[PDB]
Formats: sequence, C-alpha cells, structure tokens
Amino acid sequence: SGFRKMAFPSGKVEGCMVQVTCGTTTLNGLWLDDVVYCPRHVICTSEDMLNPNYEDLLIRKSNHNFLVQAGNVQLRVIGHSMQNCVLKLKVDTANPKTPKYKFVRIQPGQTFSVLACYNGSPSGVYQCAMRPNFTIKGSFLNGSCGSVGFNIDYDCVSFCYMHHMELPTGVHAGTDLEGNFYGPFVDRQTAQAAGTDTTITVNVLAWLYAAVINGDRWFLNRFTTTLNDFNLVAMKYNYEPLTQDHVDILGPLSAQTGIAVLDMCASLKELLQNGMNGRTILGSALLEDEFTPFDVVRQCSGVT
Amino acid sequence: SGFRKMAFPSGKVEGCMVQVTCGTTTLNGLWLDDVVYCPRHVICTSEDMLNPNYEDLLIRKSNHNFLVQAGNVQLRVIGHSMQNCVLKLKVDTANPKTPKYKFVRIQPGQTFSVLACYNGSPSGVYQCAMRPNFTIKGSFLNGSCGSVGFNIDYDCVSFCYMHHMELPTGVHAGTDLEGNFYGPFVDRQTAQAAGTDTTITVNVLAWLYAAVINGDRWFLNRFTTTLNDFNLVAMKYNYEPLTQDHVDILGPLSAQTGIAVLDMCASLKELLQNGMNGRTILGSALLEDEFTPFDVVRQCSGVT
Ligand SMILES: Cc1ccncc1NC(=O)[C@H](C)CC1CC1
Ligand SMILES: Cc1ccncc1NC(=O)[C@H](C)CC1CC1
Repeated sequence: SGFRKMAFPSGKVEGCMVQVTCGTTTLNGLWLDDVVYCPRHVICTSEDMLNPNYEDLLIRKSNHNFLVQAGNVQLRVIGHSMQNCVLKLKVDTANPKTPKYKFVRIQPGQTFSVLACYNGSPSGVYQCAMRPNFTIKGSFLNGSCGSVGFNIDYDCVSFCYMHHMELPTGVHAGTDLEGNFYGPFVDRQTAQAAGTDTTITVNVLAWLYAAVINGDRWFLNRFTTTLNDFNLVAMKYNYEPLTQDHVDILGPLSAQTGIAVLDMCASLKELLQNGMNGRTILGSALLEDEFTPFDVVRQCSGVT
Repeated sequence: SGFRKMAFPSGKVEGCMVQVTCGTTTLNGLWLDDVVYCPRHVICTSEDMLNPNYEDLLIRKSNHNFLVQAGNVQLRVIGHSMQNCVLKLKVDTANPKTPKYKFVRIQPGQTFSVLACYNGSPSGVYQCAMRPNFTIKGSFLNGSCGSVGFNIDYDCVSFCYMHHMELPTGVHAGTDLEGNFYGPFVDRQTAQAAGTDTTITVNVLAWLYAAVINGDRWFLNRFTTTLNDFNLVAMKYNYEPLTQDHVDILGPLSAQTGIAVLDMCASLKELLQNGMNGRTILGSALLEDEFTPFDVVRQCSGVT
C-alpha cells in the first residue's frame, strides 16, 4: 500500500547522457548506438536566439566544432546533421551502455520520467505528464536542455521527450527524438502562446481508483452520472471531456474495485462542485492528474 | 525554473539490487562489495511472523539455503550473519558495479530517494522524507522488502534506509543498513504504535523559499513574527518547533531571496491560521514538507 509519484529507474538513461559543447554553449546530448542527439540551439549565441537561422548557423560548424564528452572521455564526431529541431552527431564509437530503445511520440495526457541533467551529468529524476496543451511543468534551469523524458517497458526505453525551452511563463517545451516540437512551439527566444490547458480527466479518475485501492474512500458517494452529464461539469471546470475510450482504459481499475466508471465520475463531479472541504486524497489537497490508468495498474501491482 | 519532487538518479543503486530467497520467501538484497544485505525476515514463514525467534530460525539455515540472484546470475554464499534486523550474506564475488558508498543513519525530517524493487528488479524511484515519528509514507507492496533509501553526493551513495514492514495503518517502517529500526518498530506482524507525527517546519519554510524563487509569491505578507510567537502557532498546528539551528540552515535561502527567516515564518503562520483560500503553491494545495533546505538549494542551483 501507499501511492507515490514514481519515476522509472533512470539507470539505463544515465548511461546515455553526454555533454555537448559548440562554441560557448554547453548542454546535454543522448548517446544511443553511434549517434548523439541534442537540441539544435547548441549552435546559437545570445544574439542568435531571438530568431536563429539554424541552417545558416549550422553551415558555419564542422564536425570538430561539436565537443562531445561522455563522463570524462571524448567522443570523435564523424558526421552532423539537423533533423527538425535536433542535431544528430554521428560518432566513431557506439555507446557500450546503449539500452534497448525506441523513439516514441507520446500523446498529451500521457506521463513520463525526466532525467534532469547539467553538463552531461544527471541531477535528478521526476515523473510528469505531457499537458493537454503540449507543455510540461518540469524543473529545468539553464544547462538542462537536452535532458530527456522516457518510459520503460521491462528492458526497453521509449524516449519520448527532449527538453529545449522554458517559455516566459516558466512552463517547459521540447521535442520528440526526431526533433519535432510538442505543441506550437518554435526554438526561439520569443513570447509564445501555450494553448488553454485542461485537467486530464481520465488520469484524475485513475488516481481516484488508486485512492480507493489504498484506503482513501471518503469521496465515494451514493450517486451516479452519465458521460453527457459528467462532460457538462468537466466543461465548466476545464477538464478534458471523457470518452468511451477513456472509460475502456479505466476497465481494469473498475473491475478490481467494483466501482463502475460512471459512479467514480459522480464522485469526481461532487469533488469538482464542492471541493475537498479541507480533506486530502493520497496526501494531496487537489485533484491529481499525473497518473495514467496504466501507471496506477503498474504501481498497484508492482510491475518491474 | 519549476520545482519538482525530484529523486536522485537511481543508476548506482540499480546495479546493487539482487533477489534473495530463503525457503519460500523472496525479497530484495543490496549487493555491495562481497556482501549482500537484506531484511532478516526473509528467513520467516507465515507461522513465524507473529513473533519470530530470529536466532532460532537462522540456526536452521545454512549458506546454501540463501539463494542470491543478480539479474540472472547466481551468487555463491560463503557466509551469513545477522546484525540487528538485517542479514549479511558474504558472497564469493565482489559486485563489479559497487559504487562509492557509505551507510548513514538519517535524522527524522531528512529526505531520501527510494528505489522500489520486486524480485531484485527495480520498478520505480521516488523521493520521500523520514517522518518526525520515524515512519515513511512510501509505496511498497509485498515483495518490496529490502528496497533501499539513499542520498547521493556526486559519486558517493549514502544508503540510509532498508524497507522492512508495512504497519497496519499503511505507513512504512525500516532500518538503517546496520539493521537498526528507525523508531520503536520491531520486525513482527503485530499492531505497533507509530508516535504522533508532526509537520517538518524547516522543510515547509524551505519549500516556501523555493516557491518565492520560482514566482509563487501570493503568500508573502507585511508581517513578521518571533521564534516564540511562531512556535505557539506551530504547537497548535502540530508543526515541529523551529530552532535557531533550523533558522541557520535556512540562511542561504534567506540570503538569496532577501526574505528574513522570521518574515517567512510570519507568512507560514498566516497560511496555517487562514489556509490557502483555494490557492496553490508550486502546484500543491497543502504545505509541503518533503524538501529540506539542502534539497531546495540543490534543485534551485542544478547540482549534479
Ligand atoms: C534558460 C532555460 C531554462 C530552462 N530550460 C530551458 C532554458 N533555455 C531556453 O529556453 C533557451 C533560451 C531556448 C532557446 C530558444 C531555443
Ligand atoms: C506485506 C508488505 C507490504 C509492504 N511492505 C512490507 C510488507 N511486509 C511486511 O510488513 C512483513 C509482514 C514484515 C515482517 C514482520 C517483519
């Protein structure tokens, strides 16, 4: 029992972190096989960042200008190329610590672990959700660019995020490992609108199931609702509309606890309309949305 | 910017996890040098757990009865001994992945990362505090015993906790790496009183400083207080009394933000007396106490 905001074990990812320097800028790279992946803004100087012409900036760079250091050993760069907003530095040595891996583009509302790094060295690991508006509320300081997000299924690391930018609002934006930004963001030091965010409804319901499994039951009520009635409340409270696909994914949790998904929706409706009344659920005084139904099942069963 | 409940990178600890089996019980062990450390209750059966006679139970065991498996390779046990509530299984091979390490006994209120494991395999990592009452509010299921807590200072892992038990209340109890329980707990399946817990005041103040650094400032007020006046409020709200030693440890944060520690205490006093009024601080709707002043400084400066 107990339910925590658990991140994946970061070991397999730690072994891939490297430091990439170009000119006076240093950030993190991800060394997988004989390729080092990093944010392309490593080639920029302060004057460039307001509106960089990345193609022109990269043309002034040669393989020997990219300084790639793994721990304390230097990697020899034998190729460079830009793919969207990432640079791929081909190196003469395959990373001996390359785990089984995939590059995946996650959907908004999905969760992942971030291994925050500075100068190619890991500082910490935390779990977060990709917001419905494609931002992440992380913990990143200057130098953390190139830190990655990932999920792990037994021995396979699915890399889903690479950190690129902090918006003027203090929220974070980044790309998949092919360098495609999540959301409308561009890698420029310009004010950029992040869409209206919403609370991830299926995740809040999943976390309410986790709460019941672990003993926090005070919010269970004698009511039920419908998808239509619930979505009218979700609309008012800026929650994502619940679909049958979300109900279907909550199936295992509904089966385990014996609480029908629409009955849990009626508990969520009452909590939205009345608040917590100074009470807590799983040590939180708000409705938590950073646990997917898969996360809840995994944590509640002890999947390794 | 941004502030997250960050755990240490778990890589160095993942390389030490092993599976220990004795009879029909399997749990986790920590392999450091040529020694495997694990909870002594691995030698118990269901009939024993109400009041085990560990000395007698261990006498019936020989080196060949302890099955130690690292990933998929079997370790040869050449010695066994019980030290307090841990067993130390001497093996014929030193762990090639043994990091630089220390065994430390942490103080209540201090924080650490837990690498939850099952069958010697890591499932996740989370950060937590040792409660003032010496329990931890973790996430542990049957099979997680032997999972460890730790801190990391550059290349040195300080192991501070080994998981042993879940109290009937769903809170967790364990030992230091010499097998001494934190708190009054005994390794028996018996109802055991955990002391009255309190909120870690110095940590809440540290987190309020983290909030100001990251932009959440709505709780700053035009008031000040004294240690005596603040401790009268701390008493009423079951907060640990603040001492000058706590004020001294908050020094770096008071220096950085320019907010005198007693002025931050007056903000905390107002929050305790009036609540959040439906507002949040660093994404939390309650006063967070799982960040020490050292954790805040580290996260806010990007220490690796
Ligand atoms: C400063 C910082 C703190 C946290 N995370 C990231 C950063 N870096 C940036 O946002 C730079 C300006 C991105 C570049 C325009 C492409
Ligand atoms: C079941 C479980 C779930 C989470 N964490 C730990 C456990 N195990 C125990 O509490 C056993 C009974 C301890 C033994 C008496 C010494």
